[PDB]
Amino acid sequence: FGPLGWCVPYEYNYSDLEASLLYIEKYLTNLMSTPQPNSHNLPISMNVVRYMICEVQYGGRITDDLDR
Amino acid sequence: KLRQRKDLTEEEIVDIQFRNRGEGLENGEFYDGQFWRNIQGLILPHHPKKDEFIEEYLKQEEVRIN
Amino acid sequence: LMTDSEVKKEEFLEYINMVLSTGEIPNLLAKDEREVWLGDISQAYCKEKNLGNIDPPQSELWTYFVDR
Amino acid sequence: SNADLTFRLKESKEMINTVMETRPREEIVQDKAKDMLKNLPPDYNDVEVRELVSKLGGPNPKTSTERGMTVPLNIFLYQEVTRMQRVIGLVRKTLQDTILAIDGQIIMTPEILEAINAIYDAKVPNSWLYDPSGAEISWLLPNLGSWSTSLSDRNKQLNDWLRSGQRPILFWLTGFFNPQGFLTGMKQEVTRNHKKEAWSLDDVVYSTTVKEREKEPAEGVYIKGLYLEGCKWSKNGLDDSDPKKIFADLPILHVSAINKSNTYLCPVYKYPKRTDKYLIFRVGLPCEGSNNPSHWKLRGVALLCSTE
Amino acid sequence: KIRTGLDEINLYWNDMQFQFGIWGKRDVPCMLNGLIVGTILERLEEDQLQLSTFNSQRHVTPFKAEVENLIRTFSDVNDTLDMWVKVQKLWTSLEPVFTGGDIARQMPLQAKQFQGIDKNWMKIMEKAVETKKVIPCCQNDMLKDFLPDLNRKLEDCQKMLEAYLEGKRKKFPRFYFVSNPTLLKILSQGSEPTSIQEDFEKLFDAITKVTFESAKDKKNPALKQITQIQQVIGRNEENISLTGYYVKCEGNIEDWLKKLEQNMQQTLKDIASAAAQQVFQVGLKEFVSSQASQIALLGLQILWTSKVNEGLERLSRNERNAMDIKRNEIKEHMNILSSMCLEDLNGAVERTKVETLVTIQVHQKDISMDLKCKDVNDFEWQKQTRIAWKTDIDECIISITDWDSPYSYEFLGAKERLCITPLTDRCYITLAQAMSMYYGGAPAGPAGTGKTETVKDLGRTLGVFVVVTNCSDQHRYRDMAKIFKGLVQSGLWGCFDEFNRIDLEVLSVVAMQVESITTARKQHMKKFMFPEEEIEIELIPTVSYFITMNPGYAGRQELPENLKVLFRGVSMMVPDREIIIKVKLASVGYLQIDLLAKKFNVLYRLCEEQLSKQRHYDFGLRNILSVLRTAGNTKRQEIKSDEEMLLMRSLRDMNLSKLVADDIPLFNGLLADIFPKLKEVPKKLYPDVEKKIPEEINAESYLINTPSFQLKIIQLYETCLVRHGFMLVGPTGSGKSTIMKILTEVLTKLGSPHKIVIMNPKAITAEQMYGVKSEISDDWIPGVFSTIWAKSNNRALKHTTWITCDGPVDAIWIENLNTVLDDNKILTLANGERIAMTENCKVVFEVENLNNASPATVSRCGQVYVSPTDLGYEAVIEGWIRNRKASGRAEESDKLGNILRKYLINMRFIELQSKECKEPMMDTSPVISVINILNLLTGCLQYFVQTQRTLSEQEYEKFIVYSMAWAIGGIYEAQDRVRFHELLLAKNAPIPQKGKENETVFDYYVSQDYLDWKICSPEEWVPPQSLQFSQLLLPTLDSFRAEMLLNFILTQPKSHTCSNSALLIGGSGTAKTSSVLLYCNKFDPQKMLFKRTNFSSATSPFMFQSTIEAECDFKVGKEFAPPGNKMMTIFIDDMSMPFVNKWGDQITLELVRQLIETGGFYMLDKTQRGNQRKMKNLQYIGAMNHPGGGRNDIPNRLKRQFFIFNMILPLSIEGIYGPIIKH
Ligand SMILES: Nc1ncnc2c1ncn2[C@@H]1O[C@H](COP(=O)(O)OP(=O)(O)OP(=O)(O)O)[C@@H](O)[C@H]1O
Ligand SMILES: Nc1ncnc2c1ncn2[C@@H]1O[C@H](COP(=O)(O)OP(=O)(O)O)[C@@H](O)[C@H]1O
Ligand SMILES: Nc1ncnc2c1ncn2[C@@H]1O[C@H](COP(=O)(O)OP(=O)(O)O)[C@@H](O)[C@H]1O
Repeated sequence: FGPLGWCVPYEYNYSDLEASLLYIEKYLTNLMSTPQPNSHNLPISMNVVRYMICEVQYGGRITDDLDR
Repeated sequence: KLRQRKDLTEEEIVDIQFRNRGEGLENGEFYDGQFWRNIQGLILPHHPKKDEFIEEYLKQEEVRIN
Repeated sequence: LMTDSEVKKEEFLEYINMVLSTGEIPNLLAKDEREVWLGDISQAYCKEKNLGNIDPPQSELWTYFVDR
Repeated sequence: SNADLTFRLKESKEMINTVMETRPREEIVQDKAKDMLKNLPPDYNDVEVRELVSKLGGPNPKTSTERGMTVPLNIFLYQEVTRMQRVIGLVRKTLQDTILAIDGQIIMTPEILEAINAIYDAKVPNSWLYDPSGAEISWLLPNLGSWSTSLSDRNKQLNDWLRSGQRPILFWLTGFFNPQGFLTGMKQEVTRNHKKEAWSLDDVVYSTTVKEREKEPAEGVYIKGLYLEGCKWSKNGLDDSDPKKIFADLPILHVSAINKSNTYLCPVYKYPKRTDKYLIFRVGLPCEGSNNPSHWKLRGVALLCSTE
Repeated sequence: KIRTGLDEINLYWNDMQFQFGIWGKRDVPCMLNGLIVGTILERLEEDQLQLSTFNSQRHVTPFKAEVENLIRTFSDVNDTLDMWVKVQKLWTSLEPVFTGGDIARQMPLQAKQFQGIDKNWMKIMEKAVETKKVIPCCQNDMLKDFLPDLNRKLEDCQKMLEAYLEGKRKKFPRFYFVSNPTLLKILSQGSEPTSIQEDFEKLFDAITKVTFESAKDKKNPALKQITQIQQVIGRNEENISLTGYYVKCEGNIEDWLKKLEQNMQQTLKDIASAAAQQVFQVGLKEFVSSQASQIALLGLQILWTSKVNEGLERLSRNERNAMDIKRNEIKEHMNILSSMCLEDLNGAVERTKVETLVTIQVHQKDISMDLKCKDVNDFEWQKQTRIAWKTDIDECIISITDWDSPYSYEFLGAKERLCITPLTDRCYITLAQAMSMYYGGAPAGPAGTGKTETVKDLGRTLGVFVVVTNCSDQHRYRDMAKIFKGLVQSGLWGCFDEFNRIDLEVLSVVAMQVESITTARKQHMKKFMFPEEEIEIELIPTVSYFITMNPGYAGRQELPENLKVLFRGVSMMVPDREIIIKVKLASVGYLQIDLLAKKFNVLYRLCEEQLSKQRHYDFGLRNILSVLRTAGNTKRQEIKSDEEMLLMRSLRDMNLSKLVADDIPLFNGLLADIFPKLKEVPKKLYPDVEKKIPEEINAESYLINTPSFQLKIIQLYETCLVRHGFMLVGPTGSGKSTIMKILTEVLTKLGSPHKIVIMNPKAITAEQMYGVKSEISDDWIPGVFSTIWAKSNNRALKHTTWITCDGPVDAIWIENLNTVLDDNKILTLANGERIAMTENCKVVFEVENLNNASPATVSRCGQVYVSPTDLGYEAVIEGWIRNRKASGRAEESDKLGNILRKYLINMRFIELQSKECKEPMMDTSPVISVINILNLLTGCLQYFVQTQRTLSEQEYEKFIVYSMAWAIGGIYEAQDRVRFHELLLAKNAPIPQKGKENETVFDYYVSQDYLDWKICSPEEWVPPQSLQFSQLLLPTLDSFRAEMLLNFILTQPKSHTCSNSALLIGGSGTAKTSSVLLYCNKFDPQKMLFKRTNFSSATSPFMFQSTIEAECDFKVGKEFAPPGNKMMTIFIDDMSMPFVNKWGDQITLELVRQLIETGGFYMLDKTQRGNQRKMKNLQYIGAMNHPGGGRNDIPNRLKRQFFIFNMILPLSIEGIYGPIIKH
């Protein structure tokens, strides 16, 4: 669209994606490493993943405040 | 006492009396800590209405001499 | 006979410019040569300026040389 | 939905131009500029202006007698007149020396040639927008359609803000080169005039009430000319297909000592380029109904100032 | 008196000390150096000062025969000595190279060449031994031919030896961060203690001194072994660290260096392993006092994490207070640490340690207050830099969200680590993640937001040693490869500050190098292959890469997309500013923390926005931290007064200096709105300096003291006291250089000497300023500024050098000094050379004003603003008056001035625009006009000064009218001149009234013989020759008046404010070279010569350098040039035409301006750099072409020196060509 959607152009690509995938696979593998039995497939508390995909992985490109 | 001789203020007396910095800034002048400035950053040779302070100190000193 | 073919950069124009103005190239002729070349010329000076066919000077020879 | 519209237009506007390329000055235009330069206003000599600003000034005629330096809005008046004159002199001089090379005589400059080319085209020369580092003044598109129009309007309001010397209602925020100084001067004015000391500068905080009214002093200011994007003033709703940029009503300000989530917070951008720079201030806009604020946040509302 | 001054100095100088230090007697000959030569050089310098001081004075008739010979010998001996000792150093590097058998065999040719130089060198040494006295030794003429050829050959020998240097570098990592010749010096130890004792700094992080104990082995000479290590800061304050495991010197330098590193690591590990038990055994105060700083901080962190853990499990078992008891224990620890160790303590290092603990503990308790996590698995606990010193496998391990790494055991002592805002936590988490995925963080943002220091702190906390460099456009990929090889080999971290300002193709190849290393590290492969480098090389894991690039300026390129892949971004736009302030105030130990923090923030914000916009203002974090590091001492003083008073005083008195005239009222009116409780405070005034200043101001002749000078010079003193370097921004003719000079004088008066050097940056090319690699012979050349740096920052000196740059501030050359002006204070080169700053040295800029500066250079250095009204032109006039009452003191000062004061004060401003005068072709500031008229009037009265005659008042009034008629009338056209004339008729002293038949006042002149206003041009025809040149020129009126004006100034003998330099202004074809050449023919070539030059656009400073050097042909400073002893003149037709740079600052006239202002310049002959030729006599004249419009203009700084006036058309051309037609 233009300035309505983003103040300036940013060049997101897959590097951030598989970075995030590597993180979360570590998180799930070492969560379930202690799980001897799954209630319904998991017992995750998915709020940390929010913070990570928000500010760390994709936070690199962002130069504006509002975009955060 | 005398306006001619006893009233003659030494540089120490002059400096302390100026250091009182009582009043007289009707136009609006800045700190007397280092220098007075008229309007925009312009040094003033002296406190604007210094003479009244001289008269007041002379009156007080005449009372002390009495 | 300089022409557009005889210029490849500006600098040539600078050297020629000063040649029109002064004619003394800095230390092209004064690389320990000005005195031998001037000494090869004073024989003409003996009659040309004609100082009563007696003597001459040293710097004045360079003056006459730039003149020529 | 209306976002779609603008995209397509610019897209179409370039596409044909591409193929439009594949197909197989020193004239009365300078006379047009020559006639122009006898239409922009005269300079304001500082020997007169310093006088005039010193002669009259106050926040409220009852509260204080006329005075210069002490009142923030008077020093702001002087600063703004200074920068305005700095630009006026440059424009008059370069128009002259652009026309005084052909009709006049001088060894032709490259800068002046660039100025000639810019005058023929829509874009003003770079001489009036930027400098080696940056000196942005009033960069607008047309040569005279808006640029000189905007500068003329700025000088008109500034003069009537000076020659009469009275504080008018309905200030035009776009005209001021440094809007933020306007607002902080308002803060200082409130701290001094009111609750002085009862209120400290660091204690005061900021707020705004939108004057929900067409037809109509106290503390605060009246701003004219803001523009919203994508809803109404109050009872904010979906915009129709046309009219993407809508007027903004009188958002009268308010300041209060500190402490003495239904609310949504908007930015205020000077130009529609929308960067970190040009963020003058932030405004809380409680008008929610059923739609929670995050709806608006993704919708990217904003209260810009110019319209281009 | 003077004959004594020559006699006793001769008696001493003929009988000098001759004590020399010999390397050794290990062969037939002995080679020696003078370790007293500093005394020689310095006492020589003031010797020649004394001798010139005498000679310049009038009463020194006899000495000329003697003194010159004496000076000549002294001057000559110096350079010979210098050349000699330099060659010695070269030889003193190359001797151990060719002692070894294999390398001498492997390259026989230059080994035998070195046998030849050894023969010749021994012959020189034995001749010197025979002489017994260094002065006849230098007087030998044969020597001088040999020395530089030997120098060149030894350069060739080094160019042979690089092939072995590469291998020797391979055998030990750290040498990659060292340049070639200093590496040679390091390798030519020739001694256990002495040689390396001055180089520990640039080979480890923080160590500077090590003891050496001789253990006497049986029959072997006693071997010196290291037993403890020391970090010295300041003079006496230091930190010592014992060692149980020892390190012994040996035969191979790499061996004992490696053992030093290892044994350091091992003892650090073991002391920590103990200290971790002692922390909980003894109790807080005992181990914090006992241990060193690094171990103490580790102990605090490990205690807190263990106890907090224990509390969290105890919560997990059941609802418990024990977590609260542990938090309360930390709270209790706070009071005991804060109460005692902060207020009173001994020593700087011990001081820095304490508040380093305090800041950590403040943040510690702040987290622990709100730390609502149920168990270890909770994210809120898994967000901080936790630590665990594992016992079962004895090893440290530091932990982040997931990442873990072991402490790297590097001794750093007490370092001033920094506060922890949440933004720093974002960086910590980001960088830990990136390093877990084997990349390199590349943070970005605007200037001064804590990028480089955040990187350095993550290095410091993890126990590793970081190596900042400074890329610049003059770089090449070979040196980057050297760096990266060192990084991979060692295990260290690199932080390439300003990585963007670098050539594009270099980045292209760097992309390859870094990708190779990334893939190598990814596999976890012990051994890998590096591009371009055939030998195989190993790796250690704990490495990392960082670039702190700076997005978007002038001279800034982009990273090609191959290279953006590797690095992960970190956006650092807005630093926090409140939390840092409040915790720093806590660290000092204040009590009104939270209020004051808000005060700081709001004041600096308001000042930034609503104050006037000037380029040089800065209110960023550098200024704030300067204020804080100031504010420590004031509380440390005994006063218990209320903090807010002290703080108002500190802030106000710090920020006054930069502000222009108008902003000061706004600034302190703004101050009043935040501290209404406080009314006023005096400025703390330093008594010694303020009493000292008037003393020397009176000591000079031409110096008037005024209060503004007191204010500005004291402000300069304060900013000198606080910060590294500073700038004197301010317009021309405002007294900057005088202020610097007088300050240096007062500092020198009370002991603590002070020396000042000058430089001009845009009169030499930056490649020459910092030196480059030669573009023909593939070999390095030295850089001027770096040579001055190396010559200045030696310890064991007494000066305090102030390197003065002086010119414009263009970003390209200045901006690669960021590291020196930042807290790193280390210089870095593309050579690979790194030089450490000392406190002996300061950097100053006497620049007019910034217009091409990014904030990255505005905020790095302090600044002081001079204003035009600080020193009015009137004060300068009074100084000249003081000079007139020096010798010609009969009545002249009083009489002359009795008109001057009112005739100048109440007149000059009624000419600028009172009457129209709207074509002042040369726009100026009127102080230049005042300097001009004074210089003219002195020449006017010179004749009656000569005959010792005193005149009446009326004649003097006429003279002043004449003087100032021109020199304010020289920049106007006939119409403006008649309006000027009418003004002078209306309200001034009499002008010619005898006839005045439609003739202006300019037409006539005052005669020395009598008070009359007449003028004429003498008749003179031609010689008999008929060449148009032989009809050279005729005696016009214009030419005669031009000679009249010129000759007055040109006779004046180098008075202050007189450069003896002139300049005409006239249209293209308005008799410029005509009148000038008419003057020039009248010279007497028997004692007065002449030289011609012309200007075009592409004439460069090197060209002007060449022509002036060819003109003089001698260095007349060192008592030379019999043929240049006659007086010479340099004539230039058009100073305008040289190409103005894009910024607006032309780069050719600056060489001229350093020639006029000071005489001389720096040499460029590929042999020596830091030195300048001197012109003791010259003269100067110029000619302009009506500047404005298409015609360029000269730099305004230069306008202060030249006499300027118009050259109108003649209006008489019927009468110029009359004669030639008559003949
Ligand atoms: N105390 C004083 N009394 C009288 N005259 C003074 C005094 N101090 C300086 N001057 C005069 O002021 C001038 C000093 O100019 P200065 O060389 O300092 O200019 P600047 O500030 O260095 O700028 P630039 O280097 O561009 O000239 C000289 O003419 C000097 O005679
Ligand atoms: N969080 C912080 N704590 C303490 N000092 C800081 C912090 N952030 C920045 N600074 C200060 O800023 C300066 C470092 O700025 P720097 O990172 O060199 O700027 P740039 O990143 O533009 O080179 C130092 O004086 C440093 O102490
Ligand atoms: N006094 C004179 N007698 C004879 N010819 C003169 C005299 N003055 C000037 N001229 C002529 O007028 C011309 C002026 O040229 P000139 O002044 O050299 O150009 P510019 O002003 O660009 O230096 C000269 O070439 C010279 O021949």
